[PDB]
Amino acid sequence: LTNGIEVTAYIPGIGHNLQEHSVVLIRGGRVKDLPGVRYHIVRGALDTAGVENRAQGRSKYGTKKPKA
Amino acid sequence: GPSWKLSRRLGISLSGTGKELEKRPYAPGPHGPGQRKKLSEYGLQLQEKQKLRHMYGVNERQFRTLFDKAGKLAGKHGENFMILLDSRLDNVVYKLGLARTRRQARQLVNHGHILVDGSRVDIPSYLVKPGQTIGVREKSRNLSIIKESVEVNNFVPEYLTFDAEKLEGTFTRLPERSELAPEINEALIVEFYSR
Amino acid sequence: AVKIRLKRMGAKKSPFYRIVVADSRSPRDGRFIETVGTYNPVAKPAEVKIDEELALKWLQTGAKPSDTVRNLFSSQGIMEKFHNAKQG
Amino acid sequence: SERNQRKVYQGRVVSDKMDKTITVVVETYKKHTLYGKRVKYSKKFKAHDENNQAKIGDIVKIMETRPLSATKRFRLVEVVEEAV
RNA sequence: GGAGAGUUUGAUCCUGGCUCAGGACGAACGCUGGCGGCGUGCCUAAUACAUGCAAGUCGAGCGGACAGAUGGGAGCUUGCUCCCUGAUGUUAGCGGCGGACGGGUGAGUAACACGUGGGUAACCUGCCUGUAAGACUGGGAUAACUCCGGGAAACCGGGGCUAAUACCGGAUGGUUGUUUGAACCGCAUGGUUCAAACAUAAAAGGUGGCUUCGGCUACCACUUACAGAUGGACCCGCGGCGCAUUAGCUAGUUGGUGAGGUAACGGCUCACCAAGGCGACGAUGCGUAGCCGACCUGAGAGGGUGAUCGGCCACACUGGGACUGAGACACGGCCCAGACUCCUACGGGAGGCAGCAGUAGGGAAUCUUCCGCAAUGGACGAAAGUCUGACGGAGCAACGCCGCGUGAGUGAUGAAGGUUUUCGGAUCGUAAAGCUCUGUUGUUAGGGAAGAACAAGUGCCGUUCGAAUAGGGCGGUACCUUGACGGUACCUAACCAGAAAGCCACGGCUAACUACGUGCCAGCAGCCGCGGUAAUACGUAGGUGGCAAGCGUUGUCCGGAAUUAUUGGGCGUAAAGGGCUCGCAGGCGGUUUCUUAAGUCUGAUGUGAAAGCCCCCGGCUCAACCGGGGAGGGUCAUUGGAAACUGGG
RNA sequence: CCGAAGGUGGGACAGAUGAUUGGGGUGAAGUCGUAACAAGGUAGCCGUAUCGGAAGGUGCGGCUGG
Repeated sequence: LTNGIEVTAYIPGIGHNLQEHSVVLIRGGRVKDLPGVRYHIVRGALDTAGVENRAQGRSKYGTKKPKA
Repeated sequence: GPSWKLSRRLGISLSGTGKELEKRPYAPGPHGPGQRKKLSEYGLQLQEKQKLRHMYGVNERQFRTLFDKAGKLAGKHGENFMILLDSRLDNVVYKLGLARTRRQARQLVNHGHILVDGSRVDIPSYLVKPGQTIGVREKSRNLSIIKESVEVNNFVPEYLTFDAEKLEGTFTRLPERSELAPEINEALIVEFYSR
Repeated sequence: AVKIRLKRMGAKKSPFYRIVVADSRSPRDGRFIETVGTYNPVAKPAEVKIDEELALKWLQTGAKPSDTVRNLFSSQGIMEKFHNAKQG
Repeated sequence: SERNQRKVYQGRVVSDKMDKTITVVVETYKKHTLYGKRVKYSKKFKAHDENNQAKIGDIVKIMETRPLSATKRFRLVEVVEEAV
């Protein structure tokens, strides 16, 4: 992070953009299933693209209102 | 706004008429004509709260602030909140008999202008104090919608007095909640906002 | 030094002025010594309210009003009472 | 027009050893903000003895005054009860 | 004014934590986005700043200037060019006043910094009032201006000249000091008033008008004293923090005498002595922090916060210093040292956005290099005026709150189409279309406020000055003026449902369900926990529900949580009785009575500013908001009653 | 004389980092035993000493929570 701390975050939605050395915005969200992981990567952030093929739960996972 | 749908879901005639529940008394939808289950305490309080707020068409910001201001008055709490939503000016237009719904009475206060004690009111949420002679200006003096609702004769409630031609609506002392609504259960809504 | 001066109160587009005994040093809306009543400009008529005796009390210890506060004193008529006191 | 009255205490002498002065324990005692029960606190003041007519264990009145030195703001009034 | 629910088990009751349902943000993020009002908008780097402004003003203090031409003449080409001192305007410099206010920031600061209450016989206070005495008589310089000389500049030095309301002598003075008498009064030092003498301590003129030219007067200014007012100082009671895995800390520290110093008391500073001072009621040390009115939550007690607004504080690139001035040890002043940026002719110079805009950086993250001094303040001026990034406004951002919207009445062919179906239909559902109709908003086009009162200039009238109807002050009228916002809010007419809805959830808590795909994969999740081919929990569609130009997630507060229990919990076995004693400090105290009045209760007085919460009315089209009026809040100070209880004798 | 900064010096506190190390937690059906729960096949536990790959054993005293 920008304070200097390495934490394991989580990438919630289905199929993610990220590589190594990717800019990531992190919110606080506990992932109970995987131990040691207590943040979420905000989807729709600086470089973490909005997820693919999603229409329900639009604002979470980042995707724009597609078209109709 | 469908507004038949609101009535058949809430299970109450929100106009108060033989319409909108005859031929289809179940709630809406694909899960409606089957035997629905009874609601919990939460569901009953929501039903009664939304019976009242879908009678008057209020958003919960105004509905909560009138709940609070009614708490700042004296007496019984849920009676005073009924009284404040029966001082609301769309309700005044539809209970003087100048519209067939409260949406038509909303459009009368919003643009098809109507007047209190003089100049004008463009605002449905105007709380109407007593003693206030409510009429229309000489521009919209008698036009087709107010003309129809004058031709149709409803009862004037005893907390109102209404004229046909001069069309001034004047008031009395206070609307007692015996007069206001038989179907809406108050003090389940006080309990709904008690939590 | 000590000056009876208007003090801004009210909303943005609708001003209001409390006629307020303050110092020239102190800020306009800030600290002040005592107040006399009010001044509504934005009424389409008149409506000034001056205490008219405690204002008179501050005038005599030495507190010279601003121009608009002075002519409000003249409108209620305290500068004539002050001139009658100096002619006394 | 009698002028304004200065603060006055009564107390108890801790020490005599400073030159022409004493210190005095005022035992006024007061209650809490929260639990309400009334607890005690001892406040020792520096007070001037211009005659040095004091002893340890002496009930004495003190007057407040202008600051007589560092930490001194008090003087004697009436030496009430002497130590035994 | 007080709601609970899931989860330890095969089942249960307790204990017990965890998790959820709420309200809030100076919030950010994601999806989405219509307006109007009012508020708010670098929380992070007290990081660094390009540029533009943010403090000047007075020609009624002064000298010199620049123009200018009322008349006066000048030389000729009809194109022009001066020289006398009219008004008239312009202001480098002296000088006075201001720059110490206003605006920013919260780094420091854990103690008089602040809040509250006092005390000053221990104090200062320009400008402002009000009253009383005055304002005499001279002197010598200097800026400007020139003439040199030195400097890259910054600028500096030398000789000349000149004025003041500049500065300095001098007279007269009820100050101040000394000395001697009194008189009365306290709270220890002491206080107030009277008299005398000695020693000094003032001051300035400018404008207008009257005129016998000596002067006389008003206004402003000057000096001294005494009050008021205002601002400032210092001192004390109480109060608001975490750690004891910080227990010992001080030596100008703790007192004295004397001196200096200060506006003043004081180890504030110094000499000389004494061995003191603070301390488990938490000294010292470390960490954190501007404090408060208030703000959020809560039934309240409390807990958290210290944005905006308002008071006090501290700071001004870092540390130190003084100067001047009434007041600074001075944000846009100075001198020095350090770092940084810049210029240099290498000798030396300049700078300080934590003023309003803006830039770069840090960051999840917060705005315009705008218009105006019209209004309210300020500074100066006799005033007109000038200055004013305070302030009025304007712009950007749904950042918040509030209000109006995206239609309305009628409508069964329950149209098409979606989804589902035991294929009878059910549903999206009167919701579309049909008919009728409004125009808030959208747009076009006209009309157009309050915010303005004034100042100043005239004319009156009363009045004080005056040698006087001059002339000026003071008061009342009676006119003529003044808008950045802005042809903005606002009103009126025309037109079309036309431009205007999304977000989240649907197992339970928790309102809201089906279908298709997946197959312990993809994934969801706050918890219980879903999903391994019949998934109401995953993804999609339909539907429903919640709200609504918002919605959801996050981060922190508070509640829920009686889960720090004072209100309001516990310790046989669930966590918890010291292994037990002797005891210091502390806490608690059987009975009768007298007395006291610290606690307690009660009264009066002051005060706890304004805004805020609350009550009551009023104005904005309602609302938010504004405004008026009141209430509330102290273990607060002084003062007066009670004596049951606690305490004292 | 005072005096900011700077200089020298010896200590005090605090954060990193350090070959190596010691205990701790969590993890794919790993290895060795089976110490405890029943009289858990030697009743268990508490304190203490000692020994032992390891749970543990043994002594002494105490406890029933036999």
